[PDB]
Amino acid sequence: GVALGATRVIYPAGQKQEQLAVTNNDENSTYLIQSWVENADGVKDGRFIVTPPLFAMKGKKENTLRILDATNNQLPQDRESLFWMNVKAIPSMDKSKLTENTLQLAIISRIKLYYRPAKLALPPDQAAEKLRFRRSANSLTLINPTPYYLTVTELNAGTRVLENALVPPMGESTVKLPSDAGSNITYRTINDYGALTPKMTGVMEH
Amino acid sequence: AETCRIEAGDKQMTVNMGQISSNRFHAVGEDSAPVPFVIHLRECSTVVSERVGVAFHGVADGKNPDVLSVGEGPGIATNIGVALFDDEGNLVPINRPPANWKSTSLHFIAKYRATGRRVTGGIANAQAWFSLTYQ
Repeated sequence: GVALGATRVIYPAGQKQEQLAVTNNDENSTYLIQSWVENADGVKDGRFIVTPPLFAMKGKKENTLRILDATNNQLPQDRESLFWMNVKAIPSMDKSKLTENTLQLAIISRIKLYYRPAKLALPPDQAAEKLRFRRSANSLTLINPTPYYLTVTELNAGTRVLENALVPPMGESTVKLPSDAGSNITYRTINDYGALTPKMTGVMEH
Repeated sequence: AETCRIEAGDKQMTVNMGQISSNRFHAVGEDSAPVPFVIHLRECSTVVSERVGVAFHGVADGKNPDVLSVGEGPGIATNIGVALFDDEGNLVPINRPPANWKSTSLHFIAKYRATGRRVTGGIANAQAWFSLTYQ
């Protein structure tokens, strides 16, 4: 079966292209691999080009997808922009047509593509600690004052686990607070390398 | 971290749906026998597999946007689609935003669902894309 080498792509502004590994570990399988980029709404977006857009992987091998910036430098320079990298694996093996009806599947893996401006002052590995919280009776708002998207997870209020949240740069995201939510907030994030960051204590706004 | 290596039932990722007996459907919404299938998420950290949303995409039946179309044409069955369910009997409508559950094996059920009053027999194939959206 097919896997990708990363669960997100950080695209550094100014690079002509960014690489993403795609692998098949099965000698006895052949796949067609089709790749494209979508905007945050999931709409195919030509502002990034993927090469090769369509190719065959026969058996056990690794290949490299190249994601090319075609934004003409029009994206914001003070914060990340969110796109989605899509990699479809089409099983391309010589099956035999049965008398049976079939439901035929193909697989698409979708990972975040963060376009990251150059020369941001705050380091990425200091962004998670800057998250702040605003609390009402029935909701919790997450406040991200950094230029980076924060993927907030294992968000706890007391013993009550809350929904995960993607908090946009210099923006906010709100989740529901169940009745039994406690006052001590903790959270983690998923970092540039797909790893969970240390448990942090939530700090209230102002 | 790597994404999950996705594998289905057979290497061709084909789910055998059986044969249509058109006279067994008597009302819109009636379902045929359950066809279980499993999608495995292999060789990835639980950090990753616990944080993936899934969706099924395809051409919807013209009368029921929640189920897959079996197409149209000579010798093609009419007034049924392919409905998808999670392992708790809940319908998974196609073409919806990624959905989460709470393991590295996702168990689903496919059934033929009557979308029209008078079902006719014939070939009843469907196609879908299973999308995994990683946090």
